[PDB]
Order: sequence, then C-alpha cells, then structure tokens
Amino acid sequence: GQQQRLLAFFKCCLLTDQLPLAHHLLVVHHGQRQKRKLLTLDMYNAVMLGWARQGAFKELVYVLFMVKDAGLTPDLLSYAAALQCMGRQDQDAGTIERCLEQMSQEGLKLQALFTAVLLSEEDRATVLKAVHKVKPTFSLPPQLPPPVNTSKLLRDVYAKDGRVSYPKLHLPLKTLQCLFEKQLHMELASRVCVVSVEKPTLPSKEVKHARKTLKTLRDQWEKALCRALRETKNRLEREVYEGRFSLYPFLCLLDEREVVRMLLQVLQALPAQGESFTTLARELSARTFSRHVVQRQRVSGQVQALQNHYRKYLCLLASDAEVPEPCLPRQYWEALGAPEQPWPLPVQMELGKLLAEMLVQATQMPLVPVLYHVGILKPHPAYVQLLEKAAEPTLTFEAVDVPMLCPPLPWTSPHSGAFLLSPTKLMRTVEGATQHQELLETCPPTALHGALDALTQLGNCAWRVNGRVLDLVLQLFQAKGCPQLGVPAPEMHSLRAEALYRLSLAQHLRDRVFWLPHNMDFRGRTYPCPPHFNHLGSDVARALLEFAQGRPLGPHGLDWLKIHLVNLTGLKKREPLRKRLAFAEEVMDDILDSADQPLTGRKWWMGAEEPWQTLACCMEVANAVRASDPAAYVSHLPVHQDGSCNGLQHYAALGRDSVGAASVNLEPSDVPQDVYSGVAAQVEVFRRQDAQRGMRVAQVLEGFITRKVVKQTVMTVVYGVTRYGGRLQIEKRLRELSDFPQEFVWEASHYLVRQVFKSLQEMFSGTRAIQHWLTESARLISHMGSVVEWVTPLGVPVIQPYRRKQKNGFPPNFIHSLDSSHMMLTALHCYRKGLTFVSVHDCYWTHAADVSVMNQVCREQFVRLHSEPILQDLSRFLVKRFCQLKETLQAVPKPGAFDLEQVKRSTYFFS
Ligand SMILES: C[C@@H](Oc1ccc2c(-c3ccc(F)cc3Cl)cc(=O)oc2c1)C(=O)N1CCC[C@@H](C(=O)O)C1
Repeated sequence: GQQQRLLAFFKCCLLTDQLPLAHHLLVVHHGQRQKRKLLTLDMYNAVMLGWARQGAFKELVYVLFMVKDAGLTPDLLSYAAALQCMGRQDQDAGTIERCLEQMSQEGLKLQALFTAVLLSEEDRATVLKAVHKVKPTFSLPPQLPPPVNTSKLLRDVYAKDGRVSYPKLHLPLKTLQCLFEKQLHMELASRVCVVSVEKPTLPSKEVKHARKTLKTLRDQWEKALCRALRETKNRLEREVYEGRFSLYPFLCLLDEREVVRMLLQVLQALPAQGESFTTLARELSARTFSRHVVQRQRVSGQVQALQNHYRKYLCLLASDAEVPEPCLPRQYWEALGAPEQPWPLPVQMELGKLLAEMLVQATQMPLVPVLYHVGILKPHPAYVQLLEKAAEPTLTFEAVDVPMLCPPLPWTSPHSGAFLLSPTKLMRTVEGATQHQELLETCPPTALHGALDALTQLGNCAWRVNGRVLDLVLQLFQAKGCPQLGVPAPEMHSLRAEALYRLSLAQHLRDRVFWLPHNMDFRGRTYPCPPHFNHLGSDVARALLEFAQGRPLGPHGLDWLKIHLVNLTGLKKREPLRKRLAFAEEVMDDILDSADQPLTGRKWWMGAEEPWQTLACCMEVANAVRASDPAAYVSHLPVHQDGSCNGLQHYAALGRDSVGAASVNLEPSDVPQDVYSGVAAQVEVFRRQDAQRGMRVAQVLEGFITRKVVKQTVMTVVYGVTRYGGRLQIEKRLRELSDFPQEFVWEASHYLVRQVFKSLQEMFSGTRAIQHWLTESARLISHMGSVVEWVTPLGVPVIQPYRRKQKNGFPPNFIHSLDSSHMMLTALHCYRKGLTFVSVHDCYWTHAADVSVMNQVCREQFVRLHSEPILQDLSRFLVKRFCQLKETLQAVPKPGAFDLEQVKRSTYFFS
C-alpha cells in the first residue's frame, strides 16, 4: 500500500514537474534506513526519467549512484532515461559509448529498450539522437503493414476487389473544421449552460431578491474555498518538505480556479434530498482525475497533435475534399497515424475526502454551515428554499453528455475512439467491465476490427431536431402538458424533470447538426453514449430527430413514405404493401389537413398509435407532394424497418422449422402473417381452457388480451431477462388500459407470461429445442463453477457479468448477440454500398429512397449469417473452453427441413 502511494506520488511529481520535491523525498527515503527498503527501482527510474526530461545530468548521475548504493541494478528504463538526458544535453560520444557498453555488460539489449520501455515521441527522438552519435547505422525495425481480418463473413467487407462507394458528409471541410474547433472548446470548458424551456414569470418581489442573495452567498463561498485550498496546499507543502508523504502534487496538479469551480458546481448540483458522503468524495476524486486528464492532453501538445491529425482525417468525410484511395474511417486514421493509468484507489479516496471536507468547512451561510451530517450530506433547508425561489433558468450539463458537433473519432481500439479528449470505453457495462476489457484485449485485434468499424459507422451519422415538432411539443409541455400525446404535465414529477432536460437540450441543438457516438454492451447491443439519449423508443424522441443529410426520394420514395406512414398509424397491419398504399392515398385529405393545421383541425394524427411520428410523416408527405416534382423533393426523415420478433426469427432460422418460418414470415407470402396474433389466439384458447378448469386469473382476464400485450409478453419471453422491456413494462401496459381491478395485476402478468411461454414452446419446435439445449448447457457450465462465455459469429467475445441467472440469460444473450451481428453485417454492407443506416431500438432506420436496398442487404446478410454452422461452432467453442457437460454440448439440436435461401425472396421479411 505505502509502496503504491509512493509510486503514485513520484508519477504525479513527474506529471507536475516537481522534480525538486521528488528528489528531496527520495533522498530522505534513502537516508532513513527503515524507509530505504520501501523504495523501489520503479520509483528510482521515475525520478531518473523526470530529471532526464528536465535535462539534469548531474542529478541523473546522483540518482544512479543512489540506486547502486541501494543494491539495485540499472534497468532498461534507467538506461533510457540516461540516454534521453545525454541526447538532450548533447553529451559526448565517448560517454554515450561508455553507457552503452555498461548496459551491454549488464546483459540488456539496445533493440529491446524501444520495445519494452514506454516513452513519448519526444523522448524516443532524443534517445535516438543520443544513440546515433555512436551508432549512426542503428535504425529501429520498420513498421509492418496493418493486419486486415479475412473472416468468411467480413471477407467481402474488407476485400479490396469488391467495388465501394462510401457516403460523404454534406458539410464542407472548412465547416467541419469549424465545428471541430467548437467541440474542442466546449470539451475543454467541460460544462455547458442551456436555457430551460420553462415559461419564466420574471417577478421582482421574491425572485430577484433570492437571486441577488444567492449571488452574494456564491461569492462568499468562492472566496472562502480559495483561502481553504491555499492553506491546505501550504500545509501539504510543509508536510512534504518535512519528509512525510502527502497530496501536495495532486493538489497542485489542477489549477486552484478549476478546483474551486468544480467544487461550486458539485455543490450546486447537489440533490435537495441529499447525497452520501462517500459517493460525494468518489465523485470529487473522479472529477479531479478526469479534468486533470483533459488539461494534461491540452498542455502536453496532445490537443495540438489531435487537431493536426483531425484536419487531415476530415478530408475523407468532407464532400469537397477527396482522399487518394477510399477506405474506412478507422483505416484512414490508422494510416495517417493515431497519437498515443488510473490513480490508486486509496489516493483517490483520500483526495476525495480532503476535497469534500474542505467544501463542508468553507461552506458558510447566514454563519451556520451548509452541509450537515444526517454519512449523508443533506443541504440546508433554507438553502434549497432559496435556490427554488431563485429558479435559475440555466441548466448545466457535462461536455460528454451533450452530443458532439463534429465527426466522432474512429474506434481504433477498445480505448481510442468516440470523444476527443475524454477516454471512452467500448463497453458501457460497469459490472464486469474489467473482465470484458481484458477479454477484448486478449482476443486477436483483427477480431474486434469488425465491431469497431460497425460502431464507427453507426456513430458517423448527422442528426438534427425537427423544428416544427419541437415547437409543438414545447407548446404542449408549457401549456399544462398533454399526457394523451405523451407530453408530461405538471412519478409524473420525475417524468417532467427528465423531459425538461431532454427538451432543453433539444432547443440547444435546434439549428446545429450533431453526431451520436455509440458504445456496446456485453450482449452486443449498441447504445448511444450520451445518457440523455437513453429514451429513444419514445415517439416524441423518434419524431424529434431527423437525418441532417437528406436524399432525393426517387421513384419509390413517395410510396415508401406512404407505406411507413400507414405502418405508423397501424390501422392496416395485416394488409399488404399495395393495400397499405391504397389506404394512404385514400386518407390523403386527412393527411394534408394534419400537415397544414395540426393543432386546430380534425386531429387525424391524434387517432394514431404513434401520434408524433404520424404527424411528422404527414408533414413530410405533404411537403413532398406539394412540390413540382415529388421525386425531386429531398427527404430528411428516417424510415424504420423491423422484423416481427427478431428473436423468434433467429430461432426459426437456427432450427430450420417450416412452421416457425411461416409464422414469423420467414417464408415468402403475399400477405404478412402476425406471429403476435397467432400467439394471441393461442393464449386466448389457453385462457378459456384454464377458466373452464377453474382459474380466477383466466376467468377475469377475459377479452383484455390484445396484440399490444401479447407483443410485450413475447418480447419479454424472447428478448427479456429482467431487462428493459420485460414484466414491469408488461404490467405498465396492462395498467394503462386496465378496466379490471388492479389488485392482481402482478399475478395476471405472471400468468400471461407463463401462458405465452408455454404457447411459444408448443408452437415453435425449433425454438423449444434450441432454448432447452442452451438452458441445459448454461445450467451445467454454472454447476461446474464457471461463467458462460462464447464468441459471436463476427468474432467479438461475449461473457456474462452475472455472478439460475446464467441459465435464464444465456439464450436471450445469445439471441441478442446474433441480432447484433446481423445488424453489424447489414450496416457494413450498406456503408459499402453508400447508404445511411442506423440501429435504434431493434428498428433499422434509413432513408425513404434506399429502403429497398436496405431490405435486400438485410435479407442477404441474414441468410449469410444463418448459413454458417452457428450452433456447431458454439458447441465446439464451449467444449474447447470448459473441457456430462461434453455430452450435452455434442447433442446439438437437429436442424429441420427448410431452404433458407427462400428468405431472399421474402418481401415482407422486414416491414
Ligand atoms: C417526453 C419525452 O420527450 C423527449 C424529448 C427529447 C428526447 C431526446 C433528444 C435530446 C436532444 C435532442 F437534440 C433531440 C432529442 Cl430527440 C432524446 C431521448 O432519448 O429522449 C427524448 C425524449 C421524454 O423526455 N421522456 C423521458 C422519460 C421516459 C420517456 C417515456 O415516454 O418512457 C419520455
């Protein structure tokens, strides 16, 4: 522990340029006997590297002498620091050769230094300059070409033979550079102030007095915190000079201004009900570390190098700019060259405790303290009352939460990508994050390249808020709200608070396009990085966003737009595309009326399943048909396509079950079939039978079973393992339209889930067999004291963070990974073909013009994925990994009789 603290102290001294203090502390440690043993060659080499970077040959020799006196041998790091100092000071070739001869006598090699010692570009250049003075013919081995994956699936994707026509952003190179500069400035600021979208009364009797007194209190708090920080820093300086270890360099690492500003921001964002003391200390320490990381990237020239590289990388995305050879964003970034350590837990904890105690001490108000000990730091009732009376309209958000205004950095590695100056991991999950990351690092780099390119593609998409829909939603939200349409009205209080955050951000991004960086989960489902964009399934959010880039509708663009409007309305679900288009043409008068006068009129859209999306589609088709040439009209609206229960689709594809394929519409058919309606009829029959037998739940739950509840139950059974969209949402859907007593809603939901599960088991034989096999395999692997692990068809390793839950989650997780691989393949092929494709909550969004091409690519990639021996490869991997278990793994479910190629002909596969 103490050795770790000392190592962290020396590393922080190196980062802060406090080599005098580091040297003093090391000399004290060496002079004191019992403390000499606590030192380590790592700390010696850290101090040596610091003195070398600063150019102190005398001090470097002194540290080497101390090392030799401590019975320690010089290592590659010490020799690297020595050579760096020699090259920096232009030392003599004689001394250089003597040092190299000593190093060779010690048994170390010169070529192994550049490979085993971690050094920056400047240090490497200085060491090479020093070496060349004695060995001018010493050149490091030339870098090899980057490796490209050649998987049976990604072969056509990464093949140079296949022709490509990737898309190009509409913004010009200069505007892209300007937006990059804006994003860089905002991320350096680290905080953004947005105007609230709540009607301001602006009174003077109470609000102005509250605001003025709060300003006075803020000034007092700031000028007290400054004094407290200065006193603490002086105390720590004296403590270190005395000999004992402290957090002086850690405090000096961040500017006093930044420290006090972050403290005040945390105090302002403190919840009224209160927050835990340990949580506050952890937050303070993590914030200090992150701000230190960003300011270090700034001062160390890393920001300048990133800007220099980005100005060139934007040539690929910019339309006017043309690169020599077309290639993926990650490939271009790696070709141009990508520029290149968490603190100890106890150090972070002590720093957080110190900062929190300093805050609690310097916080005084008319003088009584502000934070009290209830370890729960609850604010002052008077303070929260004053803040409420003030009601500052501005709201503060983190630079990472706000969507980026420039193309996200391509995902070059699990760590490098997405945000600019902020480190972003590939997997969002914090449970087992260490396991996920170590597995992703262990598996071959070429394996993850597919997923990284897929994420880069999904991220490199421009978005903008729809002005009309945003204005309408704001008018409804401010005018007492409209729960019917989904707009909250002033539980509900939390929903209103959240909606205020999202709508406020929407107003901020009214006239500026943004980009959404995407990360993954342990299952493989992609999710936007910003936490405010989590609620993407809402019709409000779905109608607000639109692709900033718009393409010509083309010949079938208007037909596809009308079909999408009909699907959103949901009035004609069983009808085919021709009859849907006929109905769209029939309700053309109401569509135009809705597009012209939404608020005042027939409100036809209001009588739709998704009112906001229906209204947006009405506006779009109106603007399209009102122009001279409807095909010439440019569309910016995302058209969504989904497969009825992708989980059951994948199950049927794996089982080759003809009945299941016909039910989930895998086989060609002129009319679409609703597996939801089939399961609804089955569960209704089961309810009737159980009611005749004598079950009160079945007797009372008569007729209320509807397509919506059946869809939710199927999603929970096929895609649900206590996750978002499960039994809780089933209960919510039931209550929302519940005319029966709510006392047994929980039991009714349980019974419905059970009956739907049994009905699915009875109907889908292949699904039943595959689910039973996976369940038994997971159960046995858990009984053997191991966690279930596998590899997706693409190559991404997947592990379960749960530490039976594994038994119940293995089949859903496998199906999720299959769907994610299918989506990644479809997205990669669309990007190769020059299409704008995104995945938003199991619904593929594209443009109205390229819907046919997207569906074709989806069918082709689905057949390609399910043509490989997925189950056989899974069984072989499981056996090789965990080796009665082997017997069950070998007993792969028998495949049925079904020509999977027929999927290519199915026109209702995705609708
Ligand atoms: C009421 C509902 O309006 C919205 C509005 C906007 C968003 C956005 C968003 C943010 C910025 C921007 F520029 C464009 C958009 Cl689109 C993203 C998002 O992800 O969500 C939104 C929701 C709302 O805030 N909700 C939260 C509580 C649960 C939800 C539900 O109905 O269950 C509803």
